Amino acid sequence: KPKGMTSSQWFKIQHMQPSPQACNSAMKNINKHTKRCKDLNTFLHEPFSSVAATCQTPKIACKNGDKNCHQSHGAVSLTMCKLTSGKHPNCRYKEKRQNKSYVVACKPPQKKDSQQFHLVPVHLDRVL
Ligand SMILES: Nc1ncnc2c1ncn2[C@@H]1O[C@H](COP(=O)(O)O)[C@@H](O)[C@H]1O
Repeated sequence: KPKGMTSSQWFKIQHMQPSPQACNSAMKNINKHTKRCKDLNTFLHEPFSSVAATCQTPKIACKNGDKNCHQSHGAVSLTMCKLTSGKHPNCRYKEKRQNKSYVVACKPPQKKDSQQFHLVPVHLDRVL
């Protein structure tokens, strides 16, 4: 993740998009912090409080075996942004808008986090 960023702010910047936006504009806020074009990225069309609430679901196993994953109560509007062409930072994307559930790994916020929910998302483990 970018150096100096809190885990949940990187999560916010990569997966929080309540107001849907075109992939090719939105992906620039991600790739300005990366060295190569991100190949696949999912934007969740929900505010941060409702993903924070997902962290209050029962603990489930993440893909990597951790036990801090949480599934959403239901499906939400979301956009997948798959890379198709370009050399970084001129990344070009094709979009796919679906309605699906998701799974997030959560932990307590850090001291610098502006929204102190008792558990915040820090990675998107799945799109079911
Ligand atoms: N099950 C999945 N299906 C599709 N994309 C996924 C899945 N799990 C993770 N990703 C992608 O991996 C990234 C996870 O971000 P992070 O949790 O910050 O490492 C997201 O940008 C998603 O696009």
